[PDB]
Amino acid sequence: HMPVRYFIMKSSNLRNLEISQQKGIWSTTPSNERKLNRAFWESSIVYLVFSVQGSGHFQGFSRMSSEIGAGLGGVFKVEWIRKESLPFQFAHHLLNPWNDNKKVQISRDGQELEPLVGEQLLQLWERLP
Repeated sequence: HMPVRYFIMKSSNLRNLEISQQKGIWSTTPSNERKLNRAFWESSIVYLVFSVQGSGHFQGFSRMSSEIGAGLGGVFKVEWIRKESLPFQFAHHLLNPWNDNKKVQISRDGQELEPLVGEQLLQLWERLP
């Protein structure tokens, strides 16, 4: 099995993203829930890169740290690694071959990143003050 897997998480608003960064939880659509549960069980690390739609930024990335279970439906534990915002221009050069070689910023919720492209994306956060 792949040791590390990378997924794009897309949020509709900044408010819920910042609550996630404080509380260490998230939830996604039921379309993604079984894909993510199996990546959690099969891989050593599941990385989740977050972006609010229409924000022009990635608002950080986390590790998936529990399975997915109204009433906080589908909530699961996340461990935030970097919370700083990364502008899209810094990642313009990264295309995802698993999504027709479109830019990683162009992504529906739950899109998986090819692992070598994912790691280049996470390393971009070392370029931030």
